[PDB]
Amino acid sequence: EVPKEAYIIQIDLPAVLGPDMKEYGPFMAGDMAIIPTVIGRALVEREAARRVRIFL
Amino acid sequence: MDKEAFLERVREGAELIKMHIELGHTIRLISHRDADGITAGAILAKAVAREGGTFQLSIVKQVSEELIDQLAREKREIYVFSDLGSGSIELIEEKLNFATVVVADHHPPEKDSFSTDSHVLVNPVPFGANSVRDLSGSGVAYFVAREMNRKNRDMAYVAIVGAVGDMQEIDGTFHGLNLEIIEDGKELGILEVRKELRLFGRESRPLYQMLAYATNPEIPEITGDERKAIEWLRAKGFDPEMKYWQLREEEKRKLHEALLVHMIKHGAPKEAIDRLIGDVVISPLYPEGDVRHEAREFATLLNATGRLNAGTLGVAICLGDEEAYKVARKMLDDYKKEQIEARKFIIQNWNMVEEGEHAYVFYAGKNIRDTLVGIAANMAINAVVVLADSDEDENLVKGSARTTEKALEKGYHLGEALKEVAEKLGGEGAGIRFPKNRIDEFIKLFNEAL
Repeated sequence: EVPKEAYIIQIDLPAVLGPDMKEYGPFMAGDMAIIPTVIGRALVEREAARRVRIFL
Repeated sequence: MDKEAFLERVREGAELIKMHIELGHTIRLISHRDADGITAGAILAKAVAREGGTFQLSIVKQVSEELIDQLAREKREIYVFSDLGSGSIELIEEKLNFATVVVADHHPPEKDSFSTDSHVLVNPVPFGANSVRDLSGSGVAYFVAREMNRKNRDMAYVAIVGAVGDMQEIDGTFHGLNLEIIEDGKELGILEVRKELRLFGRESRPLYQMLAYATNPEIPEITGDERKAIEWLRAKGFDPEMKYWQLREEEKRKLHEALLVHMIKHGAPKEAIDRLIGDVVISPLYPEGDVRHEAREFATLLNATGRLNAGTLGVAICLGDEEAYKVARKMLDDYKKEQIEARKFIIQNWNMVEEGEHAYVFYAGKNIRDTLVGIAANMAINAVVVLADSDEDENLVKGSARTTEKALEKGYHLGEALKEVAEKLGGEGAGIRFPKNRIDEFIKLFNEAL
């Protein structure tokens, strides 16, 4: 399975294919979403996303 | 109230969501902006995440035709509306007919149900429930999540926060399906119900401010004036700088007795007096003295994050994210600072206002932000139309007008005429957005408007 986390998206973002062949997005700014970590982390370093921890 | 018939719908919607999760589909969540909607969204997001599913949640002001168009163009397999949708059953059924939709809401619905299959309306109202006291949006979200998985009962407190935000306990106690939720919380030890001063500010406010802006109920000859609150508290032997939670139980009791005596002596209505002491929901999951420790204070925090276009941050706070709480504290503090600086700026620069026959117009330029306009006008009153350059647009000016009953003495309806002027200038019309290069033309058109 593909590792994924929850994020808050800071800006508008077009849809994007993931390593699991599923489409993530498109995102309105301020959306919270579970997305594959490879994409999410890159979005965070780009400052287009923030990690959020959902304790289960 | 026919609870079984409601639970049928609940189980249906829940089953739909679980089906789409197991199919690996993205559960598209949409919820309202206030505490009820934010807590609802949190509950559903956790419900999805707990099944190892994927969601995408948006916190919106309201369901609009444009929003439904956007969601439609998204082309999802499943849309779940939380604390929204009941007034837009046809719309949703029209533009989202291609997909599974679930509406978990408690507002009086446009219809009894959706006409097509795979579209389920989870709403207690068509079963006899009272919209404003039997269950809130977060409450029905909670029912759905609980049907999805009993573990979601750990969101009970969150639900109740929403419930308090929606003022479901306006009469001092909870009713209907809310009660059920409360019991769940009690069974888990994640919430407790105290018989206490129902006012806002038991966790984060000085006693004098807790008494000062007390509404539901209001305290006669204390509500509004902080000075009289201080004097009254010092008179009865209380530390007015102390916070309510810091009081012992006996001290709280004495406060209740004193306040009740005061309200009886000053001719308060019986209803208000009966609403002074009652149910207050507390959670051991958070430290006492924390805003999240009490339902009303938590709801206040959430609403605050909602108004600042950060409803999702509030959602994260409900989900247990301490970092998000930190960021939210910083944000609210910065906002407060902006408000103070706005007051200082407008008072210091009241020499720039335009003298009108019917209104005052103060153009701040870029010095006061859009959102701070209204509260600036009020702060110019308690010491009127304020205008400011829009941060979003560039050629646009956003303005707000504030007034009192003394003006209503001779019509002077602001929102009435503001609509007219906005119509004449080519803008939306209360608050008004209009071309920055027509400000003069606005002023002349506003004095004549009244």
